[PDB]
Amino acid sequence: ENLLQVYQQARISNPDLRKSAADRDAAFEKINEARSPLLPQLGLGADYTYTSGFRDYKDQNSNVTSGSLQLTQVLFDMSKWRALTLQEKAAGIQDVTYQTDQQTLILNTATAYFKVLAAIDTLSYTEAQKQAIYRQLDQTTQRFNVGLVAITDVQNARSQYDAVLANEVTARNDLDNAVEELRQVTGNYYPELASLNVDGFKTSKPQAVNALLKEAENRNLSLLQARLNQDLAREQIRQAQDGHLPTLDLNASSGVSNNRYSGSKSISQDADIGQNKIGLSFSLPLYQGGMVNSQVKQAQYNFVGASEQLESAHRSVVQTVRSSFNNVNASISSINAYKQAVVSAQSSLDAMEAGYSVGTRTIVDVLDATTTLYNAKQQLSNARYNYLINELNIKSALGTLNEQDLIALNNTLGKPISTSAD
Amino acid sequence: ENLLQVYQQARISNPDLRKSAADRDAAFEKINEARSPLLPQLGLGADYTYTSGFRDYKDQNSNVTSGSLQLTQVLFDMSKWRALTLQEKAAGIQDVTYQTDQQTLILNTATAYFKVLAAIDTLSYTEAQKQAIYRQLDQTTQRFNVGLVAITDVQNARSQYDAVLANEVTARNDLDNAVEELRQVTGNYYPELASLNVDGFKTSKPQAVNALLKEAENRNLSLLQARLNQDLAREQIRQAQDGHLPTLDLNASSGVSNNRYSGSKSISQDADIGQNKIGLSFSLPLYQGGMVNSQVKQAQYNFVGASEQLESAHRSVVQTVRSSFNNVNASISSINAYKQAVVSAQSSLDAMEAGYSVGTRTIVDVLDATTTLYNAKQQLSNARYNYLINELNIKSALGTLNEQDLIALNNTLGKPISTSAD
Amino acid sequence: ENLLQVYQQARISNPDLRKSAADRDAAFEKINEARSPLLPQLGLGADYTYTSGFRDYKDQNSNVTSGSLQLTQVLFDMSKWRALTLQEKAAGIQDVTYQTDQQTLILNTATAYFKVLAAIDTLSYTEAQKQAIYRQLDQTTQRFNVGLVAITDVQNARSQYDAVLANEVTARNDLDNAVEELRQVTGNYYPELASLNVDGFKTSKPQAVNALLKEAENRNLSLLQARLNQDLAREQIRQAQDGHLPTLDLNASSGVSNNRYSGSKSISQDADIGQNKIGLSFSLPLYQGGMVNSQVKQAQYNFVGASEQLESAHRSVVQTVRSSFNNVNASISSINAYKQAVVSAQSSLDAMEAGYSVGTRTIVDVLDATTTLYNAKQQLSNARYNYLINELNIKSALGTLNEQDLIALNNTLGKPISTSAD
Amino acid sequence: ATAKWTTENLAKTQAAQAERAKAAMLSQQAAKAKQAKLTQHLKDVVDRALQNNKTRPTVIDLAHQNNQQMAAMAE
Repeated sequence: ENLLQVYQQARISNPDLRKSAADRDAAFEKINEARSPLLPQLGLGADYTYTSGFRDYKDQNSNVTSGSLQLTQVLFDMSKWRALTLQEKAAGIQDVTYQTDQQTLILNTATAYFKVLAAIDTLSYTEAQKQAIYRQLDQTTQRFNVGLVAITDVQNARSQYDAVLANEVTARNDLDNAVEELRQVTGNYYPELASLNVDGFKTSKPQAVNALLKEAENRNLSLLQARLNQDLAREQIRQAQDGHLPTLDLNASSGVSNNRYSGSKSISQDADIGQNKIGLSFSLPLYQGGMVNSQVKQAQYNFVGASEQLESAHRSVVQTVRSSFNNVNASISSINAYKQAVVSAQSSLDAMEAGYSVGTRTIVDVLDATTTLYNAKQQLSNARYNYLINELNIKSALGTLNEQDLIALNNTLGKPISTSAD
Repeated sequence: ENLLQVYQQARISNPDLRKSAADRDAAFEKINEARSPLLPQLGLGADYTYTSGFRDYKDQNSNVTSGSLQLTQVLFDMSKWRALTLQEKAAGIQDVTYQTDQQTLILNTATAYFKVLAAIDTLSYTEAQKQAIYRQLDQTTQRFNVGLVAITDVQNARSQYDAVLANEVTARNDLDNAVEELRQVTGNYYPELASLNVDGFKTSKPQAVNALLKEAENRNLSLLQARLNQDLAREQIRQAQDGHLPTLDLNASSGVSNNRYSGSKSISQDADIGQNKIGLSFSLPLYQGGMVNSQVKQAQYNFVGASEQLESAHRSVVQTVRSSFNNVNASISSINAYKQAVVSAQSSLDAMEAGYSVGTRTIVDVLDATTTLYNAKQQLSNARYNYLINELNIKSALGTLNEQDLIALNNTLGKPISTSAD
Repeated sequence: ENLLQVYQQARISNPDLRKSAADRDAAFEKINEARSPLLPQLGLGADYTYTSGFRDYKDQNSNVTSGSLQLTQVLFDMSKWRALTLQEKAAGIQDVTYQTDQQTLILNTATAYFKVLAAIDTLSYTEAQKQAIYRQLDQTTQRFNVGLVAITDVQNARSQYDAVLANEVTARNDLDNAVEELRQVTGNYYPELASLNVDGFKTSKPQAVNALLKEAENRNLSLLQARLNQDLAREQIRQAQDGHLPTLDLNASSGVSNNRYSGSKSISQDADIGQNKIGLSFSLPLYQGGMVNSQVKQAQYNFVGASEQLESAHRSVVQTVRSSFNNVNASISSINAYKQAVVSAQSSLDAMEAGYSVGTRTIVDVLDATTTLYNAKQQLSNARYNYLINELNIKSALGTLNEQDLIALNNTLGKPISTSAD
Repeated sequence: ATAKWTTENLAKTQAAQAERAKAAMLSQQAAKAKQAKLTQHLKDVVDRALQNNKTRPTVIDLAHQNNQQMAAMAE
């Protein structure tokens, strides 16, 4: 119906966002799985054994029934604290990816909607071109049936008309596919969409590219992901060089046992045993074969790789920001150029009609001028829609693409128009 | 030689299929590795130790030589049964991926074969345009050397001829590259391929899009993979919330030992001991720090993500089915339109030749009409081949693409034609 | 400034290469982590326990404080030797990937340089076309203001002129974006680049395709990666069927303990214990439930998959080598064809100007001839640049792309030219 | 040559699309290489994790025989 309602339906139903949100929540919950090993771990065990000896122990059999309640707590284990911190950072990265997916949905919805609008305009101008060429063909056919013109003009007009008929077929198919893609994005079939208001259509120059680059370096999401991955690589170095450190544990236990010795040579006696241990274990790896040093060096190389990914992301951001700036400026210049071209092509079409009436020109020239005029109109329409999409591409490069940027567009739109290819 | 024989060599030799089959079989064998932990694990161990004391134990040395034969069986461990079931589901998913790869091979074979045929047609039409323009150029050169025309026509004809020459170069290159891609797909160089029978070429409208969508929902493979991934996520939830459960074990052992105490203060005596234990161990975790709850919540979020992937696959299937329907209908309409265009272009070309003979027109018009005619012919051929590929694309969307769909085509084909660019 | 200096800045600053080098070094360092298990693994431990009995042991409490220095060495463990060898092969594969990335950088730098040059030429020929059409338009406007021509020609010239202005806008934008992408590749903004020397431009036929295919099979990197992956899969089979084998260990230990028994019913006495063990452990799995057999079969299927990947890589290499050969030959033929087309188009433009002066032709024909001429010039330029890129693509297929292949080009270049779109 | 110029430019754009396909194939080769590197990395990591930890006498067999030696020790 318009761009806001389309985007709201999409945001509510689009499954890609809901999957990205699922991933975000899965990471933010895995934080707790990573924190768990630091919390007291209680377990229970129970054993039943029947031991029988066969060498200097013949006829010395035993029946043991034991049950233990083991507890374990970690007083000092830095590898697990680093794992918890690593998981927090990974959750942050997932949140940034979710933001990127929100922006991707906004941009895809806008692009699909305007693709449908562009396809409606293309079909409308293909039909107008067909009507114009058919008008010329009918005029020539009449002037021939009367005897004021030869069959050459009739045949030429017919050939041009048939070519335009094939273009109409292509345009109808493209419109149908544009509507199918829009429904894939949103989830609904839209028979009427708000159309662009070409009368109240304004082209504003984007702000200086230096301000765009500053805001992009500060806000762009492909950079936040890279900075967070760099921090993650630093924390991975720290986790790696935390293997030299010792660990403490507070293993406690409450055990009970029932021993029943049953054998002819069984000298031992039955027992009902109990125990309550409160232990404290300390571990300190001294030499691991160079495993820890190698892990630390690998982590340092991974940090170098992450820094280089950050530089690559910065270069891609700069490139895309400047490209979008140039593309908007070019779309403005193109809108103005095509407006002039459309005006001059209408003038030239009138000139060809006059010349053909006075005999200075031919009919192939008239039909070529008609084709030129309607190609200029199609190019102007596409230029407007590409200007809108390029504004959106800038706002995406800065990472500041949100619903208000769609409210602006929805304000640029106007009366509804049907998406049916009829 | 034709499409069936080409497809047979491809299916027999194509390495992508054989790799996908290797992956399928590897998964169906990993099923057994996943089932193994539920079977009796039998192991053997042997130790030799020399113990020496140095605090309240001086001169109390020992030489122990022990050997044990341990056996283990799992009477209750649901995590391992769930792992086995997960591996069965993963094997099913691999089988579906293999089916998708079979269909992909069929589609690629047909697409490459028709690409070769289309390239042959394009080269033939470019050569026919070259010959037509060369005839016109020779007529003008003769009529000029005799004096019935000026050099303007000769020079215009020469320019058009040179343009056509450049197009011929491009077309030959395209044909050679198309034959090279066909060889990449199949594995053989085909100097003769069965050509399309344009005389007995029929275009049948595809069945209603509702029937296509029903059969697609029922058979399409991008949906079977998604449904199987959803079931896999459900079983992963079950596996995760199967950590609260206890486990039972049937640890058995047959051990023997020889202790030799040798020391001045060695009060103990030598011994040759044996033992046969038949144990039963029971394990039950009561608390782990929210590990299992966190895993279950993560599995639930992954199941949500899998459901959203299923919805995304449903939308993609609907979109592609409707797109293929529209593309077939458009290709039919385009075949008809381009037939009419070719007939009208031939008429207009005759009209231009007549007019040039009577002086009403010029030669640039004649050569433009020739170009138009042969462009229309090329477009008609491309429309036929695209109609065939679009029929295949529908049959692929429904997941019902098999050898019989190629038998239909191979019946659509006809006399052989050479793939050499000469 | 030229291609060598550009490539040097790129090679020194390009972050993709530095990341690939980081990955290479990380693998070559992980070799040591993989070698670490084989080396001795010294470790320390210390425990403090307070045991208290409550069933047949009331008032029998103990306080034990122990400290151990454990050492471990691996005398026979083939799984770990196979892991070390696997890591070494993975390091080799990473080195080959680094080489592929070097070639990719060379190719991308050259492609960006020549894309910028092509854009500059395209904007030069669009400006030239604009100036030519403006001269024709001004001449017609003057001859009209004097009264020697009608307004029809003025309006047609205006329409053509406006169309060229819109093309000029597009060309300026394309040049700006080409500069942005070149800066993304290298890292600097180049206001002046060495231009192509079209006077001393030669096209040499590449060597026979059989020699190309031999050199590719021997040197191409997509094949070295595939062969190394095949060897890696074979070594994985070996690692898998090395699970049937036993393992030996040299477990040594130096332990000390202090037991303090404190209880009313505590019959035992305090102790200050020491021990020095030098053990030798032997492990041998006899049955695991088809685990090892299943792993071996999975590894064999993975080796089959790797062999099929190798065959796929061989087919891709053959295809790309022959394609690059055909593309170079086609670019040569296209250079020649477009040279002849430019000559013929200039002749035809002069012919149209003469005819228009004598009235045989019209002005739309003159402007069409101008457009044709300058399109031919653009096509010739693009053909030259594509010939250079296709030479580079051959040299990439053979895997012999290095700095000397760039020295050849840099010698093919000439005087500098400005990249500013003004 | 406009009737021919349009089709010429369209065939040129098709050749450029084929070049784009080749570039996309190089991209997919890069991505597949990265996936293979990740696979071999996880492979080596899992082999290391399940080798060293288990090579130390953590088997129930070895512990059981050591327990027999400790049992013999007190007699």
